[PDB]
Amino acid sequence: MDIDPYKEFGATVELLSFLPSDFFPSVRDLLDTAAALYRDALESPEHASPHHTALRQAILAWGDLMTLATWVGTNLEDPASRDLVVSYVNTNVGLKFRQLLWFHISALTFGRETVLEYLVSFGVWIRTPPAYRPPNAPILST
Amino acid sequence: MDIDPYKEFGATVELLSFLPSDFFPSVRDLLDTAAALYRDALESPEHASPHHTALRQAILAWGDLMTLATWVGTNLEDPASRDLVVSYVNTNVGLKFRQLLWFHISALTFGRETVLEYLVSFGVWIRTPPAYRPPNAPILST
Amino acid sequence: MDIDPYKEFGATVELLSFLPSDFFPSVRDLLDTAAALYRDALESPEHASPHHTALRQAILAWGDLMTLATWVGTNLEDPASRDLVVSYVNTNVGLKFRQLLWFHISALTFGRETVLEYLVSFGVWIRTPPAYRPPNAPILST
Amino acid sequence: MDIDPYKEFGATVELLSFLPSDFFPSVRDLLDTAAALYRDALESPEHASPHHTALRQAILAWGDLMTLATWVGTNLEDPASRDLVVSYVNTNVGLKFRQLLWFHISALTFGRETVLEYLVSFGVWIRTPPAYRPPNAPILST
Amino acid sequence: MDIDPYKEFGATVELLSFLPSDFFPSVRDLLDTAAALYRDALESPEHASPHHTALRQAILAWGDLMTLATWVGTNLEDPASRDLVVSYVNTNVGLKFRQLLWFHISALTFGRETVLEYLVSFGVWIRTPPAYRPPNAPILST
Amino acid sequence: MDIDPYKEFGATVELLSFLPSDFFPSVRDLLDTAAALYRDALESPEHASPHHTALRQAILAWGDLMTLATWVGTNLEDPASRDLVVSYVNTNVGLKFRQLLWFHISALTFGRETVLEYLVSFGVWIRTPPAYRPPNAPILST
Ligand SMILES: COC(=O)c1c(CN2CCN(C(=O)CCCNC(=O)c3ccc(C(=O)[O-])c(-c4c5ccc(=[N+](C)C)cc-5oc5cc(N(C)C)ccc45)c3)CC2)nc(-c2ccccn2)nc1-c1ccc(F)cc1Cl
Ligand SMILES: COC(=O)c1c(CN2CCN(C(=O)CCCNC(=O)c3ccc(C(=O)[O-])c(-c4c5ccc(=[N+](C)C)cc-5oc5cc(N(C)C)ccc45)c3)CC2)nc(-c2ccccn2)nc1-c1ccc(F)cc1Cl
Ligand SMILES: COC(=O)c1c(CN2CCN(C(=O)CCCNC(=O)c3ccc(C(=O)[O-])c(-c4c5ccc(=[N+](C)C)cc-5oc5cc(N(C)C)ccc45)c3)CC2)nc(-c2ccccn2)nc1-c1ccc(F)cc1Cl
Repeated sequence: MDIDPYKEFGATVELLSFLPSDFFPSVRDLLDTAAALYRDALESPEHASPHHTALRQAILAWGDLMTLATWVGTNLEDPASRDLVVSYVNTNVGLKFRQLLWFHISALTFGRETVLEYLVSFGVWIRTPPAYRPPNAPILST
Repeated sequence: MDIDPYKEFGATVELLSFLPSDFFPSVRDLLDTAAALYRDALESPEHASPHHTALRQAILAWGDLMTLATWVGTNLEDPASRDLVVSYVNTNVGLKFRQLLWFHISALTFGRETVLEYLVSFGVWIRTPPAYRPPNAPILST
Repeated sequence: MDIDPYKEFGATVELLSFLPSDFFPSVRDLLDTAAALYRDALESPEHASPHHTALRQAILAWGDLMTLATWVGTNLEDPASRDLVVSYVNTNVGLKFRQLLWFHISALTFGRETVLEYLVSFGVWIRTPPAYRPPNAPILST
Repeated sequence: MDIDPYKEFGATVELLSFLPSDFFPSVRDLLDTAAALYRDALESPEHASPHHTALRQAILAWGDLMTLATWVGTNLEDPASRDLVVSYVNTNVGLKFRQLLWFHISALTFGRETVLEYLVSFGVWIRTPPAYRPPNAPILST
Repeated sequence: MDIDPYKEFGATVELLSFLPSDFFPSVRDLLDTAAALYRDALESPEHASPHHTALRQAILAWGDLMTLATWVGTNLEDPASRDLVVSYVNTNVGLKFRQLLWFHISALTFGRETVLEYLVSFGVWIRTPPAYRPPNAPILST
Repeated sequence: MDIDPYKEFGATVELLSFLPSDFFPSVRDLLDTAAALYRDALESPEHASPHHTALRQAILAWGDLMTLATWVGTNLEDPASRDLVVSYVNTNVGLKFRQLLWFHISALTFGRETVLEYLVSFGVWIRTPPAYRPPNAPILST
């Protein structure tokens, strides 16, 4: 039934609510990072962590919708519909994969612990009111 | 990069091409089967096998396209060309998910070796000349 | 000298005569099956079994006749009598290759003993009087 | 897919490009050599090297096309077509088997090493320009 | 054949396309820089590390092109050192030598690990959102 | 700035100029012989030897000038320019590459000592008067 990817990873789906929209880099940058620094283990036919499994499984989904967005700009003679659909692709759909792809890439580099710790210390950051807040946003580190 | 769905789990996308599209059961069916069997592996925060860890994504990935069918269902003016898309969503873009679900369900329920041993077997049957050919079909045991 | 194709691999050309020509799947089919299964044994420069080492030759041997069909396809004036030849190429001269491919594919995929154990079995079925005779057909397991 | 016989033998198909057309003896001499000095292991139902496997598998192909050339001179009432076809049989088709049969026969007698070494030292021979070239062509030796 | 110059160096041509073109200093700076630190090593008769080997061949490969464009300045008017020759050499082909020279000059200075790390450790810093990142890029330490 | 391309290997430009001009085979032949002999080490992501490193960079250098030979074929319309310019890459500068390609290739297969001896021998052989020079040129040795 209703399942959260973060369940087995010590996280939650509501945990990403604290992260604003622009917190996540663009999807193009998302794939390119994994396509640059992780290409070995991804196409490697022998995974080592579950993140490698979900990641290469997740990249196919986004690569899947890309063909969808390509076809939509092929047979839909309603430019308003092709606008909203293609826009909605980069919208919450794309914003969903961003919330997912970013985690695993952040997961593989730092583990599944510091990414939690950062998201822990980030939400408390944005939790704090404006004036009494450390203006330098917390940096993802190790 | 060019990640492929089925490399570390034995079979590959070249292998599944034997099975015609008509063999794959409807996505409405599979979503209950391994789910009605598995209220735990699809919900426990402690993984057991990469299959359901890979299965969760298509689960999440399916509802997204379903959410797209939901979102598109009202927020588009012309349902005529729209349903042309929703047909494309269920038929084609769901066909790939129809295979991703069918693998891990049968695999997780019958061991990975059985599905590989069955994939080769059915392709043998499908390529045998139908002039005389056994009317048998998928066996699946433990 | 009078070399025979099937001496060291168990079965012999006298044995394969049980199988009528209609049983053998089309060469268009077999060329993908063991190839789609085997991107390595058909490409690795380090052999494993003599089958694919024997299989490569018919692969090369097939394209030659196919190259002959290609070369003949334009460099002959009358395609009427020409296609009489190209029919003879695919039908008869390809029939022998149709058997050479079918053996090693099934043999390399199911062990040499299974095909020998299956060859005798089918001949038993083919010679049983069809007045009452099992409607079964090639089994193939491990 | 596209496969080279020389892949598992430390050679390549492009390696034979250095060898001119007349480098290879006629096919009749090719079979007769194997039909004279190797008849024991060829019809022997227990091979000892992969060359014995590919060789007896290769001889059948050429023996196969011979029946083809025989039939072509039986029902094709176009003498130009029977000319070009039969000529093309002895052409690059036959020149292909010559490149193959010669290697294995040369392989079995000297191993799969000196035949490479010779073809290594032969191409460098023909690589050298005319005037500054050792006029005595390199001899296949042991 | 296809020989990426970074194969025996860890990095690949695709990892280096992960950085913007402006990331690489100008061509003349690298020549003067390398010629301002390794006159004692480049023109030395004996090489210590392979970077000296690749770098020496890298520079002379550049001097030929500059020598090339110079000679082209006396052939014709537009497509000779004016419209296409010096434009293509100085602009297009320069983009790949800028990284060849930069990598080795960067490498031997700080080893090969550090140059491999800095690419990734920088190439994502340019991808991180503006607000949630440090103000200045990282720096090659050791 | 003027770095010896050969100073690492004892020989200098005078020695390869010490031999005649057309003694060096055509550019494509070396790449043929280079690809045939050393298809594996040049693809290998491991530092085989100093010759391999320079040989890879040597080929990629030629790979670029051939690209400009291809670029001029398309984005250059003046036949007086496109033809004459190719005479610089294909004819004028190719000699400078054939010296490198012939040296590094030969040194690998034989050894840096023998190639230097072979330079002196064939360098003095050609200068000996024709009336009393030995019959054949000196031989490549081990
Ligand atoms: C996983 O890797 C990534 O790719 C990655 C990372 C991680 N990267 C790591 C590298 N990185 C660097 O910056 C380099 C390290 C050096 N930096 C430093 O040392 C550094 C950086 C900032 C500060 C900072 O301002 O306070 C300081 C700093 C201090 C640090 C520690 C400290 N004490 C003692 C404890 C005291 C400090 O006192 C200071 C005092 C200052 N005054 C003078 C006022 C000023 C500064 C400081 C140091 C940026 C983050 N994050 C994120 C991300 C994106 C959006 C939102 C949140 N997170 N996304 C990705 C990602 C992106 C795309 C993609 F596809 C995939 C991925 Cl996964
Ligand atoms: C595998 O077997 C085969 O069947 C076979 C062979 C091998 N055979 C072996 C037997 N064979 C002989 O000749 C007998 C051996 C005795 N010969 C010698 O001693 C001999 C032969 C030639 C020379 C030669 O001219 O330089 C020399 C010679 C020297 C030798 C070594 C030497 N030092 C110290 C290192 C110094 C030398 O200084 C000389 C100096 C000279 N001055 C006075 C100028 C003159 C000569 C020499 C010696 C010929 C080759 N080759 C080829 C082949 C065909 C085409 C193209 C290339 N290759 N095809 C086949 C095949 C065919 C069909 C078939 F269906 C299947 C097969 Cl496989
Ligand atoms: C050989 O490689 C290269 O040439 C190279 C490099 C290497 N880079 C170059 C730049 N570089 C530096 O800048 C030095 C570090 C700067 N350090 C700091 O700023 C720094 C960091 C921390 C502190 C700190 O303790 O608080 C301080 C510091 C102070 C800071 C501010 C200050 N107040 C208030 C005014 C007072 C300070 O008082 C101090 C006092 C101290 N005491 C008393 C002991 C000690 C420290 C400090 C400074 C060295 C490394 N990069 C790049 C490149 C390319 C693209 C993009 C980015 N980069 N390309 C190349 C390349 C180019 C072309 C070519 F052909 C080939 C190559 Cl390879």
